[PDB]
Parts: sequence; C-alpha cells; structure tokens
Amino acid sequence: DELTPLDSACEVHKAANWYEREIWDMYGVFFANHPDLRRILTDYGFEGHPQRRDFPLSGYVELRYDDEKKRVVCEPLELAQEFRKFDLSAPWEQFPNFRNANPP
Amino acid sequence: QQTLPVAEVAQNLPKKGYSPFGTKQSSVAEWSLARLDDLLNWGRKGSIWPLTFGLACCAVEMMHIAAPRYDMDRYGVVFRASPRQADVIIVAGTLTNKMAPALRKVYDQMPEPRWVISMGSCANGGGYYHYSYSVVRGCDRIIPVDIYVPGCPPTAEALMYGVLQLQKKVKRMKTLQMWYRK
Amino acid sequence: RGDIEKVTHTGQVFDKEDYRNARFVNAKRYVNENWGIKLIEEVPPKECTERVVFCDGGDGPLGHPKVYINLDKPGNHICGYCGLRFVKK
Amino acid sequence: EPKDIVEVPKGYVYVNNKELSMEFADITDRAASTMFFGELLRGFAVTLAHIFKEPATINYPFEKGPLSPRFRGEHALRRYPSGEERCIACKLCEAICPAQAITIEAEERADGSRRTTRYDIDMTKCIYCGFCQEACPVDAIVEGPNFEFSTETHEELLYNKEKLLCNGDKWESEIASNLQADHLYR
Amino acid sequence: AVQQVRPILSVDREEARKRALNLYKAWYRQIPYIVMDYDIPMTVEQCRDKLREEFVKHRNVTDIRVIDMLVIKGQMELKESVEIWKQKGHIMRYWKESQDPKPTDFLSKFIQGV
Amino acid sequence: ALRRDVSPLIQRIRAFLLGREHNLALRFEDGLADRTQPQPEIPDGPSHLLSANYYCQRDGRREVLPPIDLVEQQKQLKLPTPGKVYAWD
Amino acid sequence: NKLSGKITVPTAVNLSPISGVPEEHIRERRVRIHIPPKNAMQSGTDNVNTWQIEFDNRERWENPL
Amino acid sequence: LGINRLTKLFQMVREAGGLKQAYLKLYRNDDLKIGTLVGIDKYGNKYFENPYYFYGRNRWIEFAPHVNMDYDGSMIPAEWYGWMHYKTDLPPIRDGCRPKYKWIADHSENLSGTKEAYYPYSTTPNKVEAWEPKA
Amino acid sequence: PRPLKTTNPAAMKRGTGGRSSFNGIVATVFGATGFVGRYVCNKLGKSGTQMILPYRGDDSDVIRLKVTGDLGQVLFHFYNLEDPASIRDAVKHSNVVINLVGRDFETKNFKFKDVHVNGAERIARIAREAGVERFIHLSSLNVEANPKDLYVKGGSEWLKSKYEGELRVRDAFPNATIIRPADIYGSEDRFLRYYAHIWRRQFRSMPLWHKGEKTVKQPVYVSDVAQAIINAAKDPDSAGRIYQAVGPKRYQLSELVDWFHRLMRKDQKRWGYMRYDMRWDPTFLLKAKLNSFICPGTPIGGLHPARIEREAVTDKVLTGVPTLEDLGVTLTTMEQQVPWELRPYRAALYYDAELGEFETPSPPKCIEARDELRLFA
Ligand SMILES: NC(=O)C1=CN([C@@H]2O[C@H](COP(=O)(O)OP(=O)(O)OC[C@H]3O[C@@H](n4cnc5c(N)ncnc54)[C@H](OP(=O)(O)O)[C@@H]3O)[C@@H](O)[C@H]2O)C=CC1
Ligand code: SF4
Ligand code: SF4
Ligand code: SF4
Ligand SMILES: [Zn+2]
Repeated sequence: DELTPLDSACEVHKAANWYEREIWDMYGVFFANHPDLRRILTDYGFEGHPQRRDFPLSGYVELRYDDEKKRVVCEPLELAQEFRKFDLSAPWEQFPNFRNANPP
Repeated sequence: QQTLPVAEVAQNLPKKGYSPFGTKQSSVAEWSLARLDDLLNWGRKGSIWPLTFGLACCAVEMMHIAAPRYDMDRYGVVFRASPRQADVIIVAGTLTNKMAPALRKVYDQMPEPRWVISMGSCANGGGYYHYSYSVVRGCDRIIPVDIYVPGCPPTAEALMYGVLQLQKKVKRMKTLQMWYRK
Repeated sequence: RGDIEKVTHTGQVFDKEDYRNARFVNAKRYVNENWGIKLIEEVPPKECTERVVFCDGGDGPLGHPKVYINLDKPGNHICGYCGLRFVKK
Repeated sequence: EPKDIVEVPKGYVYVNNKELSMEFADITDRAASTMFFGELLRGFAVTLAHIFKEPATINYPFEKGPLSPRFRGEHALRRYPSGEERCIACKLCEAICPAQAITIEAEERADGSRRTTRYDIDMTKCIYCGFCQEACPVDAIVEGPNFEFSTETHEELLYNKEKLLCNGDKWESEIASNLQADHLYR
Repeated sequence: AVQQVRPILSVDREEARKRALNLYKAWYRQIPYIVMDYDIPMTVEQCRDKLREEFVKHRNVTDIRVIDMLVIKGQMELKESVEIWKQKGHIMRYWKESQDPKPTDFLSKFIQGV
Repeated sequence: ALRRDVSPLIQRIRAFLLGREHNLALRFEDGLADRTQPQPEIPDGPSHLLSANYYCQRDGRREVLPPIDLVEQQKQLKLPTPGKVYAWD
Repeated sequence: NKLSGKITVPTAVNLSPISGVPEEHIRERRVRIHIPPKNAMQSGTDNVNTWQIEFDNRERWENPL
Repeated sequence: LGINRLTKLFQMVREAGGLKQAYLKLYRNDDLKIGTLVGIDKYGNKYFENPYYFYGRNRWIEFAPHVNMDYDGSMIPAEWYGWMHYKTDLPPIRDGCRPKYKWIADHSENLSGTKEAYYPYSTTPNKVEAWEPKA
Repeated sequence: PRPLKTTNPAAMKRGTGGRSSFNGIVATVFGATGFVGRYVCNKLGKSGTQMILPYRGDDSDVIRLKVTGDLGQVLFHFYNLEDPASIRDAVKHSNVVINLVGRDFETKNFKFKDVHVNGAERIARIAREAGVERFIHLSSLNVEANPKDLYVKGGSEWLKSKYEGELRVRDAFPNATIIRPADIYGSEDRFLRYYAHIWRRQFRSMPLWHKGEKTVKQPVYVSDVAQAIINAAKDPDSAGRIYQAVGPKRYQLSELVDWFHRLMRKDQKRWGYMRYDMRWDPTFLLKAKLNSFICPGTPIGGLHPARIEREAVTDKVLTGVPTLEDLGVTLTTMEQQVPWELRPYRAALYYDAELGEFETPSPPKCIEARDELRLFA
C-alpha cells in the first residue's frame, strides 16, 4: 500500500539501488534498509508522486520568471488550452475469453 | 498577405540597396550615423557565436549543422563553450522544471546583445510534452525568444535558414541611427 | 486598412469598438480570396441518364470515397463530400 | 600473425586475443615506432591527404537539398480541382493527432454542406509526425514540403484556417506532384 | 477498526515525537547556513518563523505511521538544503510570493468571480 | 570528364598519402539511382485471398487466453531447468 | 512479543498531508462517485460496469488570443 | 600547375562580362560555376544544372537581380521547388502534367517581422447572443 | 451606479486570475522600458492584462518584457513622442494609459519642458480624444509651485516641470490619477545605484548637503509603488485623486548612508567611511558639471546636478492628500528589502582584518514629528 514500507533489493543486487530511488520518487513506495532514498527524477521540493493514477496529468503548479524578484516562481496551474480528453470506451465487449475467467 | 513582384515589375525597380536603412539620409549626421550602424550590424551579423545548449533530441540537428554538409562556420558561426564568450543561445530540447532556473541563469550570465533561437517544438511551446507536470510550456516563459524554428526537429536546412533570418534581424537593428533621435 | 475590415467567409469581423482589433495595428488580418461557396456555385450541375450515379469528386484514390447518389427526385442532388451537383432530366 | 590468447568458437570474434610478440624484430619495430612516431606520421599524412578531397558543403540557399517526396513540413489545407475546400470536418485528424495540436469546430454552410468554421494547428505543439494526413479520408490536410517557415514571434506560429488555406493555394502545384508520386504507393 | 500491520520506523507516538523533534533540531541548526549560502532575501528570524508555522501546518496528524513519513520527507528536504543541491528559487518556494493572497470574504469572491 | 576531381597530380599524392586506393565519396546523379521512377504496384496479400478467408478462423486477438495457474494445472492432472544451458562462461 | 515489528493502528488512516494535493483543492472541491452514464444511441453496455469518481467542474473561459 | 584549369577560369570569367561581371557574381554568390540555363523563372530567377558537380552542387539558382543582397530561402516558387530539391526530376518546362488551376496564388516570402506579417485570430463567430434591451 | 463601457462578453472580464485570465483591462504603458515600467508591466501581466508597450528605442531594449505575459498579451508599438499620429494609433483600442515617461537629466533632443510637460499634455489630449477611461501620471513628492534651489542655482527645473506637468495634464484630462512618489528605491534604481556608484563617492568621503544631517527622506519600495498603480488602475473610484506615495518610516539621510555602508561592509577597519559637507568641498559640483558635459548617454552614475538637488530636497508630505494605505497597499520597509537589495555591492573583505563575525548591520532609527521640529528648530 501507500503506507507500509517494502523490502529493499539493494542488499541482493547492487543493480537495483537506483530503481528503488525511482519508485520512491514516482509512487512513494518506501523501501526499508535502502541506503539512500533520495529522489531521482522530479525536481527539488516536488510534492506528490506523479505516476499515481490519482494525480492530474499536468500537475498542480507550473513555473515562470519574475522581474520583481529576478527569479523563477512556481504558480498555480493555468493552461492555454485545457487538455481535451477523448472518451475512447468500447460499448461492445471485444473479448469473450477473459469475461468470466479469473473470477473470485 | 503580399507576393513577390513579377518579371516586368522587377525590371522597372532598381537595386534594392545594401544597408536596409536605405540611402535617403538628409544631413551629414544622419548619413554618418547610417554608415556606423551598418558597420556595427555587419560585425555582429558576420560573426555570431552560439552557446550550444542543446539539451536533447533537437541537439542532434544542432550538431548536424556543425557537420560538413550544411557548414555553419562557413557563415561565420562558431560554437564557443563559455557563455561569457557566446553571443547567441540556441535553446533546443525540452525545458524541465529542474532546468528552468539553469536556463535563466545561463541566459543572463551571457552578456548582451544576446539573441535566442528557440529550435524545435519542445522549446517553442513545450512541443509534444506540452501537457506534462514537469515541463515548462514553451521557453517563452523563462527567456525572451527572438527566432522560432518550427520542426520536430527542424531539418538542418530549416535551422540555418533561421540563423540567416537572425542575421537579417541583426542587420536591420537601429541603435546609433536612432539614438540620434533619442 | 481593409485587412481588418473584410468579412471572413466563416462570417467574422471584429466589432468597430472591440479591443481584439488591436492585434492588427501592426500585422495583416489574412482573409482568403477564394470562398468555396461561390466557387461550387459557379460549377454547373452535371446531368446523367441513370437513376443512380456515382461520384468520387476527385480522381481515383486522389478524391473522396466513392459515393452513389440517386437522382429520381426532381431537383438537384449535391455530392456529400465534394459538393458536386447532379440533375437527371 | 601471433597466436591467440583465448581459443574462440564461432559466432564470436575476440578483438584482443592477438599476442604482443617478444621477437626481437617485433620489439625493435615497436621501439622504432615510439622513437620516431611512425603511427603519428601515418595519421599526419592522412589529414594532409584528406585536404585534397573536395568539401561537401551545399552552398545554401543557392544550392540546396536533397529531400524526398514524403518530406513532412509546412501544413496545408488542399482544395478540389474545382477550388472547393476538401476538408469535411470528419475530425479524424484531431482524433489521432498525438500532440493534440489540432482544434476543429464545424457547422453547416448555408448551402447545407458539412464544413469547418475554425480549423487550427499549433506548430509549437505539432510534431510533424504526419498522422493527420495518413488519417484524413479525403486528403484534406497534408504536410506540405515547405520547411523554411521561421517566425520572430510565437503568436505567428498558431495557424488558423485562413493561413492554412493560403499555404494550400501557394503550394498546390508541388503537393499535387508528390501525391501523384505516392498515392498509389502510400 | 484496528489493523495488525508492519511498522516503518517509529513504534510509538513518543518515538515519533523523538524522531520529529530530531528533525526540528537539524532544521533550526541549519537555518543560519542557508541564510549565508543561498543569496535570497530571507533573514534568520523569518526563516525560523516559517519553520515553526510549517510544523504547525499539520498539528492534528494522529497516526504513528503518517507522522513517520512526514519526518521522512523532512529529513530528505533537510539534506537537500544542508548540501546545496537546491536553488534559491527552490528554497524560497515556501513563501509563495508570486501570487497575492486571493480574496476570501464572500463579496470579494463574488465580485472577483469563481 | 565524369566527376569533379582534383588534378591528376594531387590525386596521385592523395592516394600515396592515404596508403589505400581511394574511391570517391561524393554522390553524383550518374552514381545514384534513376531519380524519377515508375509507379510501383504492391502485390496483393495472402489473406486477401478471395474465398475460404474467414476472419473467425484466422484471428489471433480472439485466440489468446488468460494466464494459467501451474499448480492448479497439476491439480487438474532430469531436474527441471528454465532452458537450454548457455555457456555464457 | 512481535511479528517483525507489527503494530496495531486504525484501519482508516487519513493521508491528506503526505499526499501532496494542495489544501485549496482539498477544501473547496467535492467528488461525485457514480457509474458512468450509458450512451443513449448505443446498445453495448460493457463500459458502464465500473464505478467511477471525478471532480466537479470549476470553470472554463476562452483564451483572448 | 594549370592543367587546362586556367582555361576553364577564362571561360567563366570572360563570358561573365569582364572583371566587374565576374566579381559581382562572385561577390554575391560566394562562388562562380558553369552550367546551362535550365529555365527562366517567372520572377527573374535563373536555374542552372550541371552533372559535372555532385548532388549538393548539381542544381542551383541565381536569384533575381533586383534583390541586391536580400536573397532568401523562400524565393523559390512552387512549380520549381520540387526540382530544386531533387524532389522531381521533371523540369516544370518539361512536365505540363501538373495542375493549372485558377485559384492558385502567387508566391510569397517568409513575410515576418514586417507589417505584412500574418497574425492569428479567432475563426469562429461569437457563441452566445446577449439580450438586447432596446428590442 | 457605475456604468459599463463594453457589452461584448469576449471583451469582458473572465478567468480565475493569472497569466491567462483576461482582467478586462487593456493598457498602454508609455515609458515601459524604465526603472518602474518593468515592475508595472510584470504586475499587469500577472493579472493577465493586455498591454501595448509603446517604445522609441530599439525593440531589443523591450523584448525582455515579452516574458511578462502569455501569448498575445503583449504587443510592441514603435512610436515617437513627436508623432501625435502614432500615439493616436497606439491608444485607439486602449482602455487605460499610464504615463511613465520622463528622464532625470536633460537631453539634446529634449528640454525638460518639451519632454516632461508638453509631451504629457499631447498624450493626454490624444488619450481623451480616443476616449480612454483611465489615465495615470507620476509626479515627484517634493513638487512645489515655486521651486527654490538649495545649493546649485540651475538645479530646480525638474521640480518646475513636474508642477507644470501635473496642472496641464489635469487641465487636458478631467479625472486622471496623479500618483506622487519620491526617491523610489529598488533594483536598478536611481536611488541606491546613485549612493553606491563610485563617482558619487569622493576618495572615501561621501559629500552630503549639511553633512546629510539636515534632510528628511521617506523613500518607498518600487514594487509597492507599482502594486499601487495597478490597484488604482483596477479601481475607477480612485479617479481624480492625487496620492502621496511614501514609505512607512521617515529617515535621516545620515542614518541611511551609514546603514548602507554598514550593509555593504564599507565600515570595518580600512575602507574608512567619512561624511563631509558638500558645501565645504567645491569639487563635487565640478564632477557633476563635467560628467554631465561629457557623457552622451545618461551621465555616469546619474551624477548630473539635478540628482544632487534632489537628495538635498526634503520630503514634505501633507495630510488630506490620500496615501498608499488609502490604496490598500502594504509597504515593505527598508529593513526587510534593502539588505538583500545591496547585497551585490558588499565588498572590502580585507586580508588584514576580521570578517563574518561582524554583527548584522544595526538598523537605522526613524525621525518623529517633534524630533523633526528639533532638527529644523
Ligand atoms: N527615482 C525616480 O526616478 C522617480 C520617478 N518619478 C517619475 O516616474 C517615472 C518613472 O521613473 P523612472 O523609470 O525611474 O525614470 P526613467 O529615467 O527610468 O524613465 C523610464 C522611461 O522613460 C522613457 N523616456 C524618457 N524620455 C522619453 C522620451 N522623450 N520619449 C519616450 N520615452 C522617454 C524612457 O524611454 P527609453 O528608455 O526607451 O529612452 C524610459 O523607458 C518618471 O517619469 C518620473 O518622472 C517621480 C519621482 C522620482
Ligand atoms: S521538438 Fe522534436 S526533435 Fe526537438 S526535442 Fe522535442 S521531440 Fe525532439
Ligand atoms: S481528417 Fe481531413 S477531412 Fe477530416 S476534419 Fe481533418 S482535415 Fe477535415
Ligand atoms: S503532423 Fe502529427 S502532431 Fe502534427 S498536426 Fe499532424 S497528426 Fe498532429
Ligand atoms: Zn463527390
């Protein structure tokens, strides 16, 4: 879950070290015994883990540049053209084989 | 929209002059300041030094232009690594949030007169990643862009065509001639 | 300037007191000179014998998908895709 | 040739198994190479030589090219041989456009025909992928061959239908050529 | 409505405070260095004041596990400020000085739109 | 008389300096293909066969099954090794 | 006296602070758990077998440009 | 030395029109080559091809004289564009199979940074009608 | 009941606030490429406002302002103050105009009259004919109907011109808002760059009129001035009201400069700050006169005599004349702003002495009303 931690493969395969950092950044799945759980991809001071499916595609904030402050500031989101989804849902079940198979 | 003149119209017309200002100057000061602007623009136009920022995918075209097929130093363009010695910055690739402050810092550490070419769609308007939580939608939101080279990436011809367009902009800039009015 | 006066065939002119006019103080307002409505009007209505004709508009695979248009009605019949016009009489 | 150092089976080639001989002629060769930089001399003469190859720089914009008939560049909305707009607002081009750079709003012209009112492309979001033209069922929109469309202002890139129609009118001859070349082949 | 579940770090609310207050030590002790290192307007007293409010940001956290994570985030951000990976923009982010506090009373909302 | 080459002297020295017989690299119209070509016909496919060509008896997407549980497979019913041993050595 | 450090905690653990959503959205926005409506002029009904959640419309204006 | 190369220089330099008419051509194009008049453009341009050179150099253009030094990449017209890119091997003078419709415009440059520049604008008449108190 | 101007919903306020929400304001900002233009325009863009940014310099001087607004929010219109036709064109569609025009020194193409009053009225007349709802002007706080110089004779023309600009602008426009600051301190500002630049300094001895101990100054921060401009532009009920724009706490120039040099680390052992009397030394004036006469552009460090008279002049506020608090603008104090502001100019970290452990620069101390009455006796 999003709360309980998870075992670390750093002690098993040295290859995984960066991956655990990646999932931690991208989902928030803690890893126990991981040497250093620093974020990898997202920028510094980024709040939330975007790869979750309860996270808006465009994020909550976006950056610009200030002249009063000679610096780049994060601002609430503001989109020139709101991302137009398309509802691509099948009305007709195209696959019977998976219908009742794998039931509880 | 306008269109090119036709053969006979060209025949009537004279030479289009060289200095884009023209040669209609009234007095000695006007005529003199016209020439000095022309010399300045000629210097800044002939020798222009990109900074080679080149973050991504677009960068490969930014290298092919240096390559020997559409030679760019042929035009007087050289890749100086140090921004203090670079006169132009070809921002190319996506601008992520981690990069935004870096681009800003690099830009203003460069001394002016500084011109920016926004190569590729990723820099122009965020390109294909426009609705992303981590990308600066365009690079107009960090720095003042001067020339836009559409493409994904732009074919090398397109890029250095834009360079020539920047040269034209560098050619017609009015600094001394119009200081005289200031 | 006429550029910011012309009526786009879609039917838009910025109102005479509308701030969105300002964007053209220094740039042209492109408006196209060929209006499809006028052009197709000029093209005369082709005529045939058979109750049902077929149009592709263009030619071969360079036009729109082949469509069959019945002409039994007295009037004209406009091709859905290309706007060509048919009349059997 | 010197013997190997690891015996190799097929489906492989070891690029270092060759042994560095200790034969006196072999050591003195290497020693002389270092004492008089023979290898540098070989490379030195190469670059001298390769001055005498003619550079392959195209004298752009006078000389220029080459491209191919399929090149994906400036967008254009074509017109029938009568001059009528080809687009019928089927909106597939928008539905497929990976960058969602296309916006369309269509209604009935007074004649009762299904036609667009607004047709917009943002070539700061377009990727010039060509999925739009591969999808359009009447070849209404095409990746015209122009690629020197460079603007000083970002606003100038957002094309609307008027701009797109103008490009179609301007480039119609060339686009006709390519399609005649590729329609039966695409 | 209880669940018999794994821990993360802290087994009791008091250990949680022990960890949470350890972080408060690092942050309090760090503030002067960042005032020096990061050329930003903020002064020590303001940085200290914000640190107080930003812990008060979540006072009524209750679960042992949730408070553990909040500390995990803090230990991270501490290190990112301890070492200078962050940037002057990133550090100032805590103030949100680009946007004016938007209207809040009903008329100001009403007269300024939804 | 065929390709722009430096004068014969420089050619000979150039071959000397390189140490390999040189062959030209720039692409000439003569060298490359007939740059305008006849229209190609793409041969028709084997599923475009005109009869006995039912989709139902050749489709894959409707053929794939869900994953099977191996233990439960056995419940329905040479140390094993994942595959041929490879001497990655 | 332990099962690898297992602990007894309430099942319902609010995660608003750790989540990262700004409190503005959390405090001014609702959610409308429902089943997606069946399209009127369709007849297959294998896209309305799931329970769906979304957030109330806020606003949409038009870009002046 | 000059193995029938100075001879070739004499051809291009002299028949150019003298020292002045070789220097101005060189001064403008940064190179002087020999070809044949493939076809004269409608807009004063002149196209030259010579298979002696290679694909980069195969075909080239001498822009209209009245463009003093303001040459541009877009000056090529539509009917010649394909040939100029090695995109069609059929000179427009030779293939009259291309369309000859009426509505076709005439060419235009990258009109940018000038009063003639395009600028976008909404192409949808307004959506919702306001109530009119007078009526 | 305040009437409305336009009933086109496209031309009508909308959005959530930000770089996209159109605020129903269309503004031209004359003199946008200035010390305060940047702060105004950035504020206006933050609102999501349409700008026309007229300019007379090379557009490259202004291209940076393009970064202040989303697409199409900013247009650059070349004009000249001497071309009324251009100004008419720039204001036709506009809803508001702000007059940030005006130099500190005199030019060869403009005498303080023609640029500072005659041009302003022409702008206002053209604006009024164009039917522009709101007009804003700036006039120094020290404005006097009958200026009297204090140290150098020909150094009060700026003040005379400022009075002339106000009255004629009010004459040619019924209800414009004439905000009135004085000595705005900010980044890239006349105020702090002047007191920092080298030519202003003598060897190590800043010359101040009466040792800078007979002067009261009340500077205000630039953004707070800008934020006031927008807030008074959004409100039309401010129309026809002067506003004395001043900071929170008055100060004595000696207090400021000493604090400045403390901030700059200019006073530890060796740099050796001293304060003269400008009257005692007759060299400072020559520096100003020569520096004016030689520099073609703006004189180095703004050393022209008019700046010298400005520092000499005191800051006389008046009651009844509204203020920033009336405009609902909180005022960042110097104590919050200036330290960071001058951080770039800190220097003098000698090897001979100690650094770092030197205390934070102890702030200055305000001057109260009776304490002022002591000062002036
Ligand atoms: N400390 C101060 O400066 C004070 C401010 N004020 C007033 O506030 C306004 C802004 O102050 P500030 O920005 O610091 O002053 P600036 O010297 O920085 O003037 C800024 C703008 O004024 C323009 N300007 C000057 N002359 C002309 C002219 N003939 N035509 C067109 N533009 C001209 C300049 O245009 P360009 O740069 O392109 O040449 C520049 O863009 C001023 O008008 C001033 O009277 C009042 C009290 C004190
Ligand atoms: S614009 Fe296209 S070529 Fe450039 S970085 Fe983006 S995807 Fe790559
Ligand atoms: S796919 Fe073609 S016909 Fe359909 S809307 Fe797009 S351009 Fe028009
Ligand atoms: S080329 Fe691709 S991205 Fe561009 S408009 Fe067409 S479909 Fe969209
Ligand atoms: Zn048809």
